[PDB]
Amino acid sequence: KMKTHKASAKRFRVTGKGKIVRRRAGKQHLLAKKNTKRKNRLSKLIQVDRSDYDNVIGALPY
Amino acid sequence: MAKGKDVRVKVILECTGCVRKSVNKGSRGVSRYITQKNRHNTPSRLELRKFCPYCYKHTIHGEIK
Amino acid sequence: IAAGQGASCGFGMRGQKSRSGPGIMRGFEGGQMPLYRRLPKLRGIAGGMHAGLPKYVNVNLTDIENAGFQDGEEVSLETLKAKRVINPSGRERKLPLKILADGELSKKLTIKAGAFSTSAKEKLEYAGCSLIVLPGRKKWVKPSVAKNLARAEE
Amino acid sequence: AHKKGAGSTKNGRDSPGQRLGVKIYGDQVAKPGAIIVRQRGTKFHAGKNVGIGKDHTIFSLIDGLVKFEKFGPDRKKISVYPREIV
RNA sequence: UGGCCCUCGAGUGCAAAGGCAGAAGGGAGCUUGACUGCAAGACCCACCCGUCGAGCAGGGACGAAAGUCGGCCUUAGUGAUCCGACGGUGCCGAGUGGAAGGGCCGUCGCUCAACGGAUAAAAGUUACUCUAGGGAUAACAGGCUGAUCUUCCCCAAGAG
RNA sequence: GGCCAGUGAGACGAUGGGGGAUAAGCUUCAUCGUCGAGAGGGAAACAGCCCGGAUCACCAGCUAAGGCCCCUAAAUGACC
RNA sequence: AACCCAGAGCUAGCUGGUUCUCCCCGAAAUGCGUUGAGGCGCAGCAGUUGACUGGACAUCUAGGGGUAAAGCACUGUUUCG
RNA sequence: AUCCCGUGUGAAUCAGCAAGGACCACCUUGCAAGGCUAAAUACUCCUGGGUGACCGAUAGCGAAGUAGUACCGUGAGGGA
RNA sequence: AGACAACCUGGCGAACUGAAACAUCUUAGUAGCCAGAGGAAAAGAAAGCAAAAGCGAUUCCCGUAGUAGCGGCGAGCGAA
Repeated sequence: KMKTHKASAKRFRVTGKGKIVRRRAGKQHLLAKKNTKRKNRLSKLIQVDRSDYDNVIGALPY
Repeated sequence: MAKGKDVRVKVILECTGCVRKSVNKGSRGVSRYITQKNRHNTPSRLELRKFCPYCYKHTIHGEIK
Repeated sequence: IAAGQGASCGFGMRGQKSRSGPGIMRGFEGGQMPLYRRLPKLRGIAGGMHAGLPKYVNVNLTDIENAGFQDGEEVSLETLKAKRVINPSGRERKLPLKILADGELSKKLTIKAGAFSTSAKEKLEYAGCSLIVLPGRKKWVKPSVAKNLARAEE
Repeated sequence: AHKKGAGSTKNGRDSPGQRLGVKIYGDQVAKPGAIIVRQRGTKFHAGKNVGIGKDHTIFSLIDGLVKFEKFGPDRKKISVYPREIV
């Protein structure tokens, strides 16, 4: 029963093992002109270290 | 346009395939998937290059006459 | 039991404030979590599926039809289930659907209310329905549904 | 905006420029050395563009990745102790 | 122009280091992978992020062929988030069937440089000053140090 | 890998280099050790130098550094 | 630009103080960013818990980067003849 | 969107109209422009009984003994 | 008229502070000022909601989600 961080929930999505699979960056419409075979290597990876504070935020939202 | 610190603009155009679509965008100020950049000032006009779009492979491409 | 709080007296004489000088008052989250950590958001922001989805998983894990009112001993799955039910009370979603899982299958069976997939067609064919993949050579038109399950109306 | 006036250069740098793995080792298909990026492909360690004498490794692992100018490019295949059973 | 000595001491788009004449040097014809979808195995960062990469799938160009090319010798030529324009995609679209909108694929707008960028948008004084702290941040001064300054001394052309 | 931290203006000596006159326990980096979060013995008195790095008692011995005329224990010991 | 009361026990990454006892181990004052550098976040360093012939000193074999030194054909300087 | 409005105007009116978080068609439901209506629900000066691992006159309400008096300020007010 | 203790309806209406800056926002439509009535007020049997299954006065309590949605979609607030 605590104010769950929304702007954070609309970003990350707890996979299953409690990992925070955060999509790549600079991918959203790119906005960085051409990237040549770069925008293709952009999918969804996992965060490390800092992830020990990004998951605690949305502890309730799971 | 005259180059310099005043009013510049990246001369970036597109190259849509003949009577086709995909691998290219069509709007007011948008660039294709390959994002081509012409010279404008330098003797150019009428660009085209056979590229491989979505539907089938290899076509014509090159919009803006 | 009591790590040593209750006050601050004892050994080493604690002084709180991390013994340096940050935020003596709790709540002062140094360095907001949003900025510097708010990477490009796209995967999350969506349109939100209309389906209420009161349960991440399907109706259950293949437990329909069982001695008792936990399934209505008629294989229907509506909202009168106890042992295994979509919700403690039931009736609050849309489409049922289910797959295989743990459990010694089911002696009696008469699957209904949609549902399909080999998961509940080849394993739950001992009674009620069975696995039937409508071929694509019979009709000249595109394949008719990926998997068609008999006895399940619509 | 862009600044101008009496002043010297600035800003430090770091490629970096080191060497991954070395002679006689299970050099996997990673990238040994690589003092400079854009290093072409090489199905072995290296051994060229330097004093007389070619280098060789005891074990290989399907292609690799070494510099284009120094150490390389690609020529003969080297792999002591044939990686085969029986 | 011709002959001889013709040896990174030339030429590489632009700074510089390294490298290069098996040439990316230079010229010409054909062309235009300045390819789509992926990609074992790794480098570089706290993280974000950045870089390289054989091979595979769907189609082409050059050469007889092997075979190369996923940009430009390499390293900079740049900048996320959010709000939005527009195309495609029957994904969704809260009575239904559509639609608006949203989602997804693709691209565009910000000397946002104080450029990991707090605003869409914001310059100064305060000898009227006030408050929270410290000499880890100055002024007088002690101390360390002390080129300069003061004093003395060495060799010594000369003035006398 | 997981739970709770603390700390980001440190100083000094030896050694290898930028700043200053290779002037400063001055300042800015790398490395080792100490202080800083460990006394004590010695340099008269000087935390950072040297030896050695303290569970405790003990009118118990032998040593390190540094010394051995007296003052605070210990050679005005031998030979040139 | 007040007096008194009330929200304001406001705010105060500022400063000061912070009250029993024993045992074991043991820090740092650095990097990357920050209108950020007497603030902190992540990482490095510390403690606890649960899995791993995982590591360290030394010898030998097996390479490269190339300081000191030296040299100084080349690049940038250099006196006598 | 809808509901309540300042201002300028202002249709239909029950084989008619509104609502269904743009709009439109269909379907369904409901039809306000005037008003009343117990109980469940809130709090307390004060009354009676009782309870409390609440405190005990530097405690607790400022006031458990004729103090929010005696005193301070013009006063509000502050306040043993 | 009680110069009315709280609760309740209505009119008007901040800042400090939070947003580690601050004019949006949030923080408070709280505090505070004023008017009226009851001991309950307010609201209340529904041009509702849902839906083509049906429920069906208002209010209150526990859930449904502190999800969805809204927002320099930042802080923060927060449905049905």
